[PDB]
Amino acid sequence: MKTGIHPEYVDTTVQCGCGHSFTTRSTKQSGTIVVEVCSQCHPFYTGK
Amino acid sequence: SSSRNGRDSAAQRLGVKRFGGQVVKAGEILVRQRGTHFHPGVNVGRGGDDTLFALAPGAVEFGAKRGRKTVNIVPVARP
Amino acid sequence: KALPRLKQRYREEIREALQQEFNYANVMQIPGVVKVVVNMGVGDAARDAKLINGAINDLALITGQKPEVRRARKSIAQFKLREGMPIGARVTLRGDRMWEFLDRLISIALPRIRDFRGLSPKQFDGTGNYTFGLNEQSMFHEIDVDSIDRPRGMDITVVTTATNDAEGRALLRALGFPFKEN
Amino acid sequence: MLIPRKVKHRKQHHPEQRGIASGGTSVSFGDYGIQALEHAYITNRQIESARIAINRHIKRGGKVWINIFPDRPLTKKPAETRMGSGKGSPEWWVANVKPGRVLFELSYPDEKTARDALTRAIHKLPIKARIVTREE
Amino acid sequence: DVRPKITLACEVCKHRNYITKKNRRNDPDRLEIKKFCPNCGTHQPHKES
RNA sequence: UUUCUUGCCGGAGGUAGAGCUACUGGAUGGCCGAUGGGCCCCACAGGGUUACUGACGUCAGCCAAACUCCGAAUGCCGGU
RNA sequence: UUGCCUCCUAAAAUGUAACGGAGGCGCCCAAAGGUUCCCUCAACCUGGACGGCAAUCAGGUGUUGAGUGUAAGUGCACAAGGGAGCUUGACUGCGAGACGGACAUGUCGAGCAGGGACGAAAGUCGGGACUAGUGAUCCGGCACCUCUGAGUGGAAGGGG
Ligand SMILES: [Mg+2]
Ligand SMILES: [Mg+2]
Ligand SMILES: [Mg+2]
Ligand SMILES: [Mg+2]
Ligand SMILES: [Mg+2]
Ligand SMILES: [Mg+2]
Ligand SMILES: [Mg+2]
Ligand SMILES: [Mg+2]
Ligand SMILES: [Mg+2]
Ligand SMILES: [Mg+2]
Ligand SMILES: [Mg+2]
Ligand SMILES: [Mg+2]
Ligand SMILES: [Mg+2]
Ligand SMILES: [Mg+2]
Ligand SMILES: [Mg+2]
Ligand SMILES: [Mg+2]
Ligand SMILES: [Mg+2]
Ligand SMILES: [Mg+2]
Ligand SMILES: [Mg+2]
Ligand SMILES: [Mg+2]
Ligand SMILES: [Mg+2]
Ligand SMILES: [Mg+2]
Ligand SMILES: [Mg+2]
Ligand SMILES: [Mg+2]
Ligand SMILES: [Mg+2]
Ligand SMILES: [Mg+2]
Ligand SMILES: [Mg+2]
Ligand SMILES: [Mg+2]
Ligand SMILES: [Mg+2]
Ligand SMILES: [Mg+2]
Ligand SMILES: [Mg+2]
Ligand SMILES: [Zn+2]
Ligand SMILES: [Zn+2]
Repeated sequence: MKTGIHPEYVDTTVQCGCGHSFTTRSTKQSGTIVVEVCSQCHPFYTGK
Repeated sequence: SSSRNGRDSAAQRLGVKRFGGQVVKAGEILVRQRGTHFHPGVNVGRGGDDTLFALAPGAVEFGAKRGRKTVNIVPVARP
Repeated sequence: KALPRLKQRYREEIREALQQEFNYANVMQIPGVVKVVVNMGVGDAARDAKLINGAINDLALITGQKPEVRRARKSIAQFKLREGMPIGARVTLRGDRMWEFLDRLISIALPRIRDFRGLSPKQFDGTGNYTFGLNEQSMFHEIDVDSIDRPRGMDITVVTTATNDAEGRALLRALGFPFKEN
Repeated sequence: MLIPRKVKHRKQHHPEQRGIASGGTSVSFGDYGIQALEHAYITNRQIESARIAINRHIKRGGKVWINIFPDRPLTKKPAETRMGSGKGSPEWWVANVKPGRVLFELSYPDEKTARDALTRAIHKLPIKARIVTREE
Repeated sequence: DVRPKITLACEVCKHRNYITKKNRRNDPDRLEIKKFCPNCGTHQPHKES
């Protein structure tokens, strides 16, 4: 874990379009994402 | 009608200079060589051109130490 | 006081799953995932040395760590490639950055595939070290679309303690990896 | 002609031509063979002539094994020239033969024709040889 | 020459103590290194003449 | 007597010989069989058939002043 | 062709000739020098978008077949091979004892002191894995020195 050379990394809140809530961490300076196709949206993931 | 070769260099007189059981002074050089064909042993040092010399007075004796031919100087007893 | 969630679910249910359906004498023989390696093998940078910059930037934003620049340790006449030329960039992820990156990929980025049809189950190197590629860096939402300059594929490797593809595949499925069903 | 594709050194010393053949003294490929009795330099000219002789005599079906190879070059300095000015250019090829070495080996159904083809070959060689059978 | 002979002189006494070689194509500027000065008695910088 | 000879003891070698599946090269005949060759159904997918050429490998017999996994006799250095 | 270096001839110490058989040299590197620490290649199989045996990634097999500035030989995996940090010992005063030797050349060297570099310390360091990359004396140039200075003081000139 170096001093400051790595890109900024903070906890982030990810909300799905179909209503799933992901509690994660990313390099997003905002820390907030909403996604319309997720693990419960794709026809291949949930068979729909 | 001419040979494109015919050159050679001087012989460097390499080889073992003191053999086993031979009493030497401290500092005598004992074997002249190119690589490390004989590795420095106990109380024997190695020179810049890989020349083995004696770091103490005694008798020369060769050995093998983990698959390496080595040269050692053995302290003869003082009369 | 805080842990990644997917590692939590792993320990909670996948460990018992792997134990009870693979039946190890030692509870420590229950396998698991060890590391992931993302490699952008750029290679064509033998002329454009400036493309590796976008390579390392986008890979850093997705992975959260700054790649080591991988040079070329051979001299070859064809590709205009000399020794010591930056050719690729790699990051290894272990631990919390490990699990969080796996989240960002499989729950987010891997859904973002256009024309997705799964990932082949025969993609193991004999012992369960699963390695797959792709050809577009625009399935990662960490990067905006127009902000890209060239279409680039990553190189995603998951290295696990499988003894063979059975442990590797059982693990990857148990972790929630949408394979191709052959 | 039997010529090596390349030799590491193209001007060697004359092969030492003393002793008894230690390696290669048994008949192993075919059933009859020609087995040497004198030291010599069997050039590829001799080998080719002998092989063609065997093939002409048997002429039907049977295997001829030339288990010696001419791969040692003898040089010769150009004519009318004095001594000196270095070694010549290699211009013939040789197998070094000791007394004991099976030179040619033959596999063929009958006996007398095989023996006659082998002696037809022997007549083309610069040495004394003898026909040796697959058994002690 | 591309690897000419050069001399090194102590700054604090201006005595030329060492002569060496260096590549002018690779070291265009004067070479300076901390060498030993026999009359200054200690290690001093030495600069190309 | 330091010289020399003979016996014994302590040494370092890479020659003769030999060996090579121990290296570098040469090199004989088999064996399986590729990749790359041709064809069928017919696609340049895929599959098999065929003097295919036949990588690699492997069986057996060999070769070398500038080869060596090995390896003397003599000579040489020292001691006694 | 003529000096130097490496190998074979060269007959297991050293040395050994020919218009005998093969090649190199007349450099290069302020790091490719010093020290401290860390690492192990080449090739092969398997899995991967460009990417094809081949480029970078991952797993395995892999004790030396890779590499060592540069010919060849002897070496080196304990690494002398790959990587990073600091740094100038690519030192000054010397040198017991030796190898080689017609002579003149040449070559190795522990150890002492000064002043340093690296290292916690032990210690190592008087260029480079080693053996080529060089030219005697005369004569002259230059910088420094506490020497000399043709009656004396300087100077010129000589000397180290
Ligand atoms: Mg020589
Ligand atoms: Mg040295
Ligand atoms: Mg002989
Ligand atoms: Mg025999
Ligand atoms: Mg033999
Ligand atoms: Mg006859
Ligand atoms: Mg520089
Ligand atoms: Mg005696
Ligand atoms: Mg004896
Ligand atoms: Mg012996
Ligand atoms: Mg030899
Ligand atoms: Mg022999
Ligand atoms: Mg050869
Ligand atoms: Mg020999
Ligand atoms: Mg000799
Ligand atoms: Mg001899
Ligand atoms: Mg002579
Ligand atoms: Mg020349
Ligand atoms: Mg070095
Ligand atoms: Mg250094
Ligand atoms: Mg590997
Ligand atoms: Mg090193
Ligand atoms: Mg110097
Ligand atoms: Mg002296
Ligand atoms: Mg000191
Ligand atoms: Mg010293
Ligand atoms: Mg030196
Ligand atoms: Mg004169
Ligand atoms: Mg006067
Ligand atoms: Mg006066
Ligand atoms: Mg004056
Ligand atoms: Zn969704
Ligand atoms: Zn000074």
